Amino acid sequence: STGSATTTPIDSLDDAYITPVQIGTPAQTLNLDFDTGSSDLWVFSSETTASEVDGQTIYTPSKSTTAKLLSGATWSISYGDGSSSSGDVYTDTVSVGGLTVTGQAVESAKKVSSSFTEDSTIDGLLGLAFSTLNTVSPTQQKTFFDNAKASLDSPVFTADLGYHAPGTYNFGFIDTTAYTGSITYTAVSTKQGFWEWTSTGYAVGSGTFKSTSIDGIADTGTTLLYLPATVVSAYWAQVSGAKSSSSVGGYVFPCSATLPSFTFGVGSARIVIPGDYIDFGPISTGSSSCFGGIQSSAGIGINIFGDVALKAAFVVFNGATTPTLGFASK
Repeated sequence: STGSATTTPIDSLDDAYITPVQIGTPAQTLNLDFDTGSSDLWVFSSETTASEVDGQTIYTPSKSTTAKLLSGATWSISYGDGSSSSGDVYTDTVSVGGLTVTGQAVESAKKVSSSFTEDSTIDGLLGLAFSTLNTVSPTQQKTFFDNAKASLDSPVFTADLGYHAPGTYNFGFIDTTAYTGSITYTAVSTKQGFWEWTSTGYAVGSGTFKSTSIDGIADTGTTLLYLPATVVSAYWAQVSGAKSSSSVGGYVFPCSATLPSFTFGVGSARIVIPGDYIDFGPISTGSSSCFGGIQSSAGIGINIFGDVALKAAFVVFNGATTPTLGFASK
């Protein structure tokens, strides 16, 4: 089998991407944030504290003839941005782009933190990291990809995120029309549960490439590119007036600037992030200070190849017995 679904930016800045997902019988369609940095499929639901729901579409398990309470199971997750959610668990039929998994764990939120409530466009998350990170207790549950894998024509999914435009998540096949050149594959460590790999270096604009190993994760659920402070300083030093602002929480730059590109290495190959992809707009409405799309990872503990980096590439998440990542230009 295969599936193919369009993923759409939630706003004009590409702050996140939403993909329609069918849950239950008859189908209830929710727009989920596909997140290769986590491993829980959780949704706003008829069980979510009413004051914490503000415009999201909810899953109502009592209206699904295929929903079954997973007795005794609870979940609770905290993300790197400080947001969180928790609740109980159903199994139900879940379809993405024509690919169907029966018995998928659908984690129903009883509580969500304010940032989820405040984002009316995101009805939940669909985790695509390794199932070892799944938070369901006392019986850990498998991701949608893990459940689908055996049925897929090839044990892969691909992320093709758009810049200020829709893109595609495919399951089970590699669309050879969706990228240019060849796909360069690189090793993955699953030891932390992430699609963790090592970039071979970087360049800023037209500058010379610096060969240096940068371990980090391919994370579709993180908006920005988080890299070591040395790398990030080298980038922003090329932008007149750019500075790290403790009050804002990162590098800012004059909105009047034209940003240089940023290149990262994948083996001997190179992925070029155009400068415009690094502009996240005014820090507050009407400000002429703009927020940078490349930020330091120093306070995180891991480097994160988030959407800013991934949307410059066609990315293969290869879930074969030994997983690997592939990157192609597009």
